Amino acid sequence: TVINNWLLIEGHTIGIGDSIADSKTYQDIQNTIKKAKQDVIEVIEKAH
Amino acid sequence: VGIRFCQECNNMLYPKEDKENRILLYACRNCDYQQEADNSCIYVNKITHEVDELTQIIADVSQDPTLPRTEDHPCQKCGHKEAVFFQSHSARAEDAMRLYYVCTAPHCGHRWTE
Ligand SMILES: [Zn+2]
Ligand SMILES: [Zn+2]
Repeated sequence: TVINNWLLIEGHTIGIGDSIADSKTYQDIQNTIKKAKQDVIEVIEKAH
Repeated sequence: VGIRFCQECNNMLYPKEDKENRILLYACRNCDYQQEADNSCIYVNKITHEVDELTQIIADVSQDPTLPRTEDHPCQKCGHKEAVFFQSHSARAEDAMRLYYVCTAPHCGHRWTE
């Protein structure tokens, strides 16, 4: 009871801004995915 | 090696030993007809299957549009750049990833492996 009635003041939500990250974080993620795909390509070429 | 057939009745030859003489011959039981054998081997069994698939794979697969093709590896006899490559299909070998290559030109049936 008491903590719901306090949450009436602060409130809670979820939205798009909660799921959008920074442009530098996006660049880091893309770079990681690129090196990972390049590594898998190298492994495939080694097996070939 | 493999089957040979009798001339008199087109049936299987199978081997018999000339008991008095110690020479092997092939005799079709459905008749009297006989052959002193050239094949001094009667049965061979390639247990480990070390054989490369070059005879099984065939030039017409070069016409498959869903196969990949690279300019990197040239053919030996003609040296046309385009050559389609694909994996093995032998189920039972010490290896399972080697690439078989076929020359892509309409008039050069040639094949290799790496
Ligand atoms: Zn016969
Ligand atoms: Zn060729």
